[PDB]
Amino acid sequence: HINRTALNCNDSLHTGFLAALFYTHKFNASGCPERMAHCRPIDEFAQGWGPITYAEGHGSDQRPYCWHYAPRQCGTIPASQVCGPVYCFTPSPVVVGTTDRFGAPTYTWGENETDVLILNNTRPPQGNWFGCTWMNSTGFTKTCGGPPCNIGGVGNNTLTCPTDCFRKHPEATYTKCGSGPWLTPRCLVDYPYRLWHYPCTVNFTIFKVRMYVGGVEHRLNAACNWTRGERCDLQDRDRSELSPLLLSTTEWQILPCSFTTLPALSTGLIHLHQNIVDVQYLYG
Amino acid sequence: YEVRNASGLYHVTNDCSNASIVYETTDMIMHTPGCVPCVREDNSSRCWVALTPTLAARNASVPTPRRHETVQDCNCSIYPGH
Amino acid sequence: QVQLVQSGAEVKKPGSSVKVSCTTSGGTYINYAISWVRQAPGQGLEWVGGMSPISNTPKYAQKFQGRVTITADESTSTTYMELSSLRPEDTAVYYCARDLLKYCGGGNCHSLLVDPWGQGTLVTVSSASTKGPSVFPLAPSSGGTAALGCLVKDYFPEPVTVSWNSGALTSGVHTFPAVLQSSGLYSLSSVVTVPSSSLGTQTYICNVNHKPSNTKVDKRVEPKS
Amino acid sequence: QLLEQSGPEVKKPGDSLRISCKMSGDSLVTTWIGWVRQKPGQGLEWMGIINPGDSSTNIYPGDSATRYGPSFQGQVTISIDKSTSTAYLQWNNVKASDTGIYYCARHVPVPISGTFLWREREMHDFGYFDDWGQGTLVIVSSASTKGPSVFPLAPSSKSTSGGTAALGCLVKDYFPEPVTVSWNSGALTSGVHTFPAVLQSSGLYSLSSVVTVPSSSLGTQTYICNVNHKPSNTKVDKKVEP
Amino acid sequence: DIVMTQSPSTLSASVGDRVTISCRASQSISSWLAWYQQKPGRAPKLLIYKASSLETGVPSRFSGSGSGTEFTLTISSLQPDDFATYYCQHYNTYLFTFGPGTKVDLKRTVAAPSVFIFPPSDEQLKSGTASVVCLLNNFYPREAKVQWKVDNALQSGNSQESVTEQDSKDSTYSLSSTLTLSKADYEKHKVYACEVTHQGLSSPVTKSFNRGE
Amino acid sequence: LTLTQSPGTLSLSPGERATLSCRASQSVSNNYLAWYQQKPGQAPRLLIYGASSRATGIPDRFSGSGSGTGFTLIISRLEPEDFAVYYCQQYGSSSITFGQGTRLEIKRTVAAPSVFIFPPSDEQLKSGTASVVCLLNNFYREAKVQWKVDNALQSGNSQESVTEQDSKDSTYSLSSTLTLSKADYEKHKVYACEVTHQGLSSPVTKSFNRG
Ligand SMILES: *[C@@H]1O[C@H](CO)[C@@H](O[C@@H]2O[C@H](CO)[C@@H](O[C@@H]3O[C@H](CO)[C@@H](O)[C@H](O)[C@@H]3O)[C@H](O)[C@H]2NC(C)=O)[C@H](O)[C@H]1NC(C)=O
Ligand SMILES: *[C@@H]1O[C@H](CO)[C@@H](O[C@@H]2O[C@H](CO)[C@@H](O[C@@H]3O[C@H](CO)[C@@H](O)[C@H](O)[C@@H]3O)[C@H](O)[C@H]2NC(C)=O)[C@H](O)[C@H]1NC(C)=O
Ligand SMILES: *[C@@H]1O[C@H](CO)[C@@H](O[C@@H]2O[C@H](CO)[C@@H](O[C@@H]3O[C@H](CO)[C@@H](O)[C@H](O)[C@@H]3O)[C@H](O)[C@H]2NC(C)=O)[C@H](O)[C@H]1NC(C)=O
Ligand SMILES: *[C@@H]1O[C@H](CO)[C@@H](O[C@@H]2O[C@H](CO)[C@@H](O[C@@H]3O[C@H](CO)[C@@H](O)[C@H](O)[C@@H]3O)[C@H](O)[C@H]2NC(C)=O)[C@H](O)[C@H]1NC(C)=O
Ligand SMILES: *[C@@H]1O[C@H](CO)[C@@H](O[C@@H]2O[C@H](CO)[C@@H](O[C@@H]3O[C@H](CO)[C@@H](O)[C@H](O)[C@@H]3O)[C@H](O)[C@H]2NC(C)=O)[C@H](O)[C@H]1NC(C)=O
Ligand SMILES: *[C@@H]1O[C@H](CO)[C@@H](O[C@@H]2O[C@H](CO)[C@@H](O[C@@H]3O[C@H](CO)[C@@H](O)[C@H](O)[C@@H]3O)[C@H](O)[C@H]2NC(C)=O)[C@H](O)[C@H]1NC(C)=O
Ligand SMILES: *[C@@H]1O[C@H](CO)[C@@H](O[C@@H]2O[C@H](CO)[C@@H](O)[C@H](O)[C@H]2NC(C)=O)[C@H](O)[C@H]1NC(C)=O
Ligand SMILES: *[C@@H]1O[C@H](CO)[C@@H](O[C@@H]2O[C@H](CO)[C@@H](O)[C@H](O)[C@H]2NC(C)=O)[C@H](O)[C@H]1NC(C)=O
Ligand SMILES: *[C@@H]1O[C@H](CO)[C@@H](O)[C@H](O)[C@H]1NC(C)=O
Ligand SMILES: *[C@@H]1O[C@H](CO)[C@@H](O)[C@H](O)[C@H]1NC(C)=O
Ligand SMILES: *[C@@H]1O[C@H](CO)[C@@H](O)[C@H](O)[C@H]1NC(C)=O
Ligand SMILES: *[C@@H]1O[C@H](CO)[C@@H](O)[C@H](O)[C@H]1NC(C)=O
Ligand SMILES: *[C@@H]1O[C@H](CO)[C@@H](O)[C@H](O)[C@H]1NC(C)=O
Ligand SMILES: *[C@@H]1O[C@H](CO)[C@@H](O)[C@H](O)[C@H]1NC(C)=O
Repeated sequence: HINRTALNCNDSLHTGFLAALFYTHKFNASGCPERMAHCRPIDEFAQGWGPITYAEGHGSDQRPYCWHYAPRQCGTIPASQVCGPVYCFTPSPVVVGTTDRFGAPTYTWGENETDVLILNNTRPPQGNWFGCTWMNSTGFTKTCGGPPCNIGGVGNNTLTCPTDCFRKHPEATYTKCGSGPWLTPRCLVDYPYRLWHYPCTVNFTIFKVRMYVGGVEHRLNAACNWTRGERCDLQDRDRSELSPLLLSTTEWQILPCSFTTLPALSTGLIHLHQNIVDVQYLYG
Repeated sequence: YEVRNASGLYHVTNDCSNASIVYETTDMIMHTPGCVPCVREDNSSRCWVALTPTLAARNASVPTPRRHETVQDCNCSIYPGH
Repeated sequence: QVQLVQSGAEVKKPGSSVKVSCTTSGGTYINYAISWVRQAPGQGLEWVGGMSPISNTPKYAQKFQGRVTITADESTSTTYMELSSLRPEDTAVYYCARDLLKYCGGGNCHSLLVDPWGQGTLVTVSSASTKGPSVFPLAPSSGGTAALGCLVKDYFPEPVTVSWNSGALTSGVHTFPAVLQSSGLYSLSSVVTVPSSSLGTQTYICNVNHKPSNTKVDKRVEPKS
Repeated sequence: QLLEQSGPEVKKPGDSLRISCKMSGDSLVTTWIGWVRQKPGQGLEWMGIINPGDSSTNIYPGDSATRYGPSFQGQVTISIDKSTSTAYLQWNNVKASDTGIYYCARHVPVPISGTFLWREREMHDFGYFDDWGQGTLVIVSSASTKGPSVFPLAPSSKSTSGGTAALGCLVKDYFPEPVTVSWNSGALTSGVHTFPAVLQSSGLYSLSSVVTVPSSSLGTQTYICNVNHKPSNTKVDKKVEP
Repeated sequence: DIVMTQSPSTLSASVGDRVTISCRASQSISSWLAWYQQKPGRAPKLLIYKASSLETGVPSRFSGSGSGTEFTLTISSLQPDDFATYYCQHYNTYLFTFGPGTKVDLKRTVAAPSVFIFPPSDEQLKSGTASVVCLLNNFYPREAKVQWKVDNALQSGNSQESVTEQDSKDSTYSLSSTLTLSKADYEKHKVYACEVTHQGLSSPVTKSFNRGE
Repeated sequence: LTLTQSPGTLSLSPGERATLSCRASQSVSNNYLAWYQQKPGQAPRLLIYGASSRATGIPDRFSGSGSGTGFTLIISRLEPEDFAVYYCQQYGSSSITFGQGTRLEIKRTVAAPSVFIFPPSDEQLKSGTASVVCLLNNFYREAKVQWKVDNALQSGNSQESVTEQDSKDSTYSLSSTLTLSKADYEKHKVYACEVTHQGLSSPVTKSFNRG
């Protein structure tokens, strides 16, 4: 509620989404099994086999809540299509306010033609941020991001990973293929309004992780899907490259049912525990 | 950490690939640091125990060119609890 | 798609208190702020009070402070409004509709009453009890057309359904709205235009009906002297 | 087997009951006192589990340490007093259909099997009750305490079968239980049957005792039924003769 | 406080006409306003807010305007679904407010009433109460006056009347007025009469009856 | 959940192999299950946990085995103290339920019954109500008594009681109490009690006349 945050929006469908901006209200959960009916798993897709290049603009008007959504290069966007704060985030959630035509600060409550947002994005460390996410006037999530990757593959099931999908291309990785929040095909980043833009990612458990990108510090409150009894055989573990948090004397904090990329504490390979999914042993 | 390309999936594993093995002998096998090989033999695939980060053997009793055939279907030191 | 359903019709005596509730259903969210309105019969609407969707602290009109309280529960998405010291003129139909923020901007954002509204619940604040009607014949006295009727008086509560010739005669029938008498009871008048030649040949009968008292009266009307 | 409980209690409907389950061990440090209810006439059913331990263990969800049965939430309250080394079943709003017995059990749980985070380790699950102990009796009904009505079941040639006849003493219109019956006073028992009390109409209890006795003994020795309705303090001694 | 008033109290026109309604406040309100259409006997609906913006699903024909104190809900062409009352409403953070309400109906040639008088029934007279019934039928417009006469004496404050909704077919109105008086008072007078004044009537029409007739 | 077992009742002899199975609608994970034993008028005690492991102080006679949806309780040789009611207590998965129950009887020779009737006491009649009781004892269980008031069958007005299994004779006994007002008793003269038994070729009727 600052005088540098655009608030132009029409609840034209009378769905009452704007209320959650002011006072929290529970989201009707019975609609999710239909809303996420086309968020296919990473397992059922094609397999990349060749050189990997920064992909081209993928315009298919897909749904922006699934993890495998392929955003597009963007930039300046008129200030009359954004309601609520815009979260365009470096690996740690950060917020960019409204600016003037040429970047100078503006304090007009976003109710003016001159005010505009700038979202010229490039990968870190030398860039600024990976991707953006906001909700436009009438209440639909919108996203941006740097070009996804062209995994290739054979058949019409090409993937074009917007995130760090170790499977289907061992060389794909977040720092080189990331687009938006999804650190892996399972886990989001957590910011105050995450429950607003992404409606019912509300049962995700929260983990403490810290990551290194170009020799810089980062603390992330990743909020990552789960449920007990889910098969997590060794062929169901995605590379969430990161700096562990030293959870205990001889254990590390890892995203659920996954693994990080580091040599053991001493004379050891990666040693993952069979039942406690989110622990990787230092030395074993 | 190495990978296993099979069945349309990629999953991590610790068994050395052919590109990671250089010199082999009748019983003594050396490897690039960062994995532990194993050998297909007489319909028996045993995990080649390693005594150093670079040297390994099958049986330390007695000890204390393309001759061997390895494989990438080998789960060794893969999820050892403590 | 959201549906709002109120309570049922209610009858109470002056000096008591009445409690009315309505629940939302089939909405993308769970709890919606609900605001009520009231209209005395034959009068412009009036806003009673409701739950503010900005802070949830209920706010009432300046003329209902204390007299009315507003409470709601999050379990069933239901809202409650109870009265106190019902005067006889509070008889009206009560509507509950969502207070949804639609326009927003300018350092503040304004709410509005938004479609749809509840079906409506009627409260009849009177001291009388269930009483049947007193049917009398409005015997006609000229010209090519004759006017007659069936006078129904001293009945309560509403409604009363009157059919002429068991619904056979429906042309020219004029049914007048009921009125609240000074005695806490209600009256009625109904008149139909018919030719004078058939005054003494066709059966003229009024099917006076009163559901609350379950009384059926079928009075016969003849031409007057 | 460490369990002592208050004896039977009789309470009016719609009252605030309370029953304690002390453990002779007096060490409620790793004991998961359970609570199993078993009304007469059918099988038993689990009611609730209370953990003296901290939040470290609880149950899978990690919620309060007093997870209740399927249909006993709020309608029962289970509490422990570790400092005083006593248990309890703090009650409220007795109903008329809650007659029966209420047991205690150690209920050492079963460790978690499957998948779980490092944070959710050591999160037990249900499954044992182990050693039980005696029990209690709560009976509640609109009827008040009253004495017994003893009626002689007069013997007759109609009721006589061979040498051994049929007779007894009828006890009716009494509450609460029990009524200790010593049929024939200090007489030898041979085939005497004392059927359990039955709840008849009007919310009243009845019990019958029947003894088969030789015909000659009837004329050559006397029979007196000794009944002790302790709950109402009424004690009666009724004699049966032809 | 804020008081919202509408002028005129009622409006008339025909299908395809252009009509205007005026809602004005006591103190200047920038743009906070909204007009609800309330069908008789049904739930009201929203039409416009901010004094100029249309509501989703509303035909574009409706076109509000204005600012400050005076506003208006002008319709280019009327339709059969337009015959209702529009309650110009004001809103704010705390309270809400409604205006008395305007009505729009059909326009038709003036029609004279058909006055009829029915003497009180014997049953109610035996009950100790007298209630003379006075009737006006098939007249237009709504505006008309009725007066009571008993032995040529004027009466006021002792009568009640009812009004029906506009006839769907003939576009006229009907009215009944009841004069409540005691049985002793009723028996204390001889002649009873109603004086009715209507615009379509050149002169008032008096319908009278004698007791016991 | 909704554990079930068959048969409802058993009838065996001491020293004999016995089987007892309780079936679940859904198989419990990791073979989580346990049985209980309840001697009459006593605190039930634990027998088996895990469907195969035996608790302390248990003779090798009682044991069980199985997995998935199938389970069984096995007694090597029945003993005089082995007769009781057994409950299997499915647990795990954050929920625990109990079986209905299964009792053990003694399979002995069929015994014929003895029919008795007691006209209501004079003091009982003075109270305004009559209670005629037809007594049955020393027979073989699973029988049914009938009522006839002046050659008129009665239903819904008689209360029956049953006796537990005898220690020595191993027989049952009933007390069918028929409740009728004093006016109803006086309205009819002939009163009869009849019983149907498997071991009886024909039902036996005992009747008396009022007064
Ligand atoms: C969190 O994880 C759970 C489980 O890992 C996700 O639930 C799963 O969602 C997928 C996507 O729809 C479901 O697949 C569906 O299967 C049906 C047939 O059953 C098929 O017709 C659909 O086309 C679709 O492929 C899957 O069944 C479902 N699993 C369970 C156990 O419900 C969930 O979506 C993830 N995200 C969130 C926010 O919960
Ligand atoms: C991992 O294993 C998969 C499956 O065995 C390999 O996929 C296969 O890769 C080869 C080599 O690129 C593909 O051959 C190519 O076929 C196309 C025609 O489809 C032809 O134009 C090329 O010149 C080349 O011959 C083969 O199609 C492909 N099969 C699939 C995808 O089903 C993959 O190469 C392996 N990658 C690694 C790093 O081991
Ligand atoms: C805020 O974002 C939402 C989500 O993108 C926008 O809704 C979408 O708007 C576009 C164009 O305005 C719609 O495209 C059209 O769809 C219709 C079918 O409904 C089709 O017939 C047209 O040819 C065209 O493709 C799109 O459908 C719609 N998304 C829906 C309905 O789910 C919304 O317009 C944005 N608000 C603003 C102020 O920009
Ligand atoms: C996130 O977790 C919550 C908590 O479990 C989920 O809500 C629960 O959803 C289940 C499935 O519908 C509900 O059970 C159902 O209850 C209805 C009666 O309300 C019954 O008719 C159904 O047969 C079914 O048993 C459960 O009540 C509900 N609990 C709460 C507190 O809402 C929610 O679905 C989860 N959402 C996601 C996206 O995972
Ligand atoms: C070593 O670890 C790997 C990593 O998980 C194991 O590979 C997996 O092994 C299972 C067990 O055979 C395979 O499941 C199979 O699925 C097919 C359907 O595709 C089914 O027809 C088979 O009956 C079986 O259930 C699984 O596919 C396989 N994963 C991959 C990616 O190949 C391997 O089994 C482990 N071996 C040892 C000796 O520990
Ligand atoms: C949370 O969302 C679910 C999903 O829709 C809501 O259940 C749905 O509720 C609506 C409103 O009652 C039901 O519509 C009804 O349809 C029947 C005809 O089938 C109609 O006669 C009723 O008047 C009403 O319109 C809809 O069937 C129902 N869907 C299901 C699958 O049961 C639920 O009410 C929402 N909860 C809240 C608190 O908003
Ligand atoms: C608020 O946003 C809604 C969203 O569409 C606007 O509705 C559109 O308004 C234009 C102009 O009248 C129409 O041409 C469109 O057909 C409307 N869209 C729909 C879906 O009906 C509305 O005009 C906006 N109002 C304000 C005041 O900004
Ligand atoms: C940030 O992105 C915007 C959007 O692509 C860029 O705006 C484009 O600028 C080029 C060159 O000035 C024009 O040819 C395009 O027409 C512009 N696009 C639009 C949609 O107007 C902007 O230049 C980028 N920022 C910088 C510093 O280059
Ligand atoms: C905008 O907000 C800042 C800080 O909240 C304040 O210092 C400044 O005066 C404000 N300007 C306005 C309201 O014009
Ligand atoms: C919009 O901004 C321009 C310059 O940035 C200014 O001149 C104008 O007054 C502003 N309009 C409003 C409505 O704030
Ligand atoms: C690819 O084409 C085939 C053939 O029509 C179809 O069955 C399949 O669904 C397609 N896959 C995708 C990802 O569109
Ligand atoms: C180790 O023992 C195995 C099993 O007896 C034998 O086959 C193998 O040759 C031995 N190797 C050495 C180096 O002793
Ligand atoms: C590695 O080399 C051995 C020895 O020639 C051979 O048997 C084996 O198939 C090779 N493995 C691969 C994956 O090429
Ligand atoms: C992991 O949990 C499963 C499930 O009970 C169990 O069977 C297995 O033995 C556990 N792992 C180890 C190493 O014991």
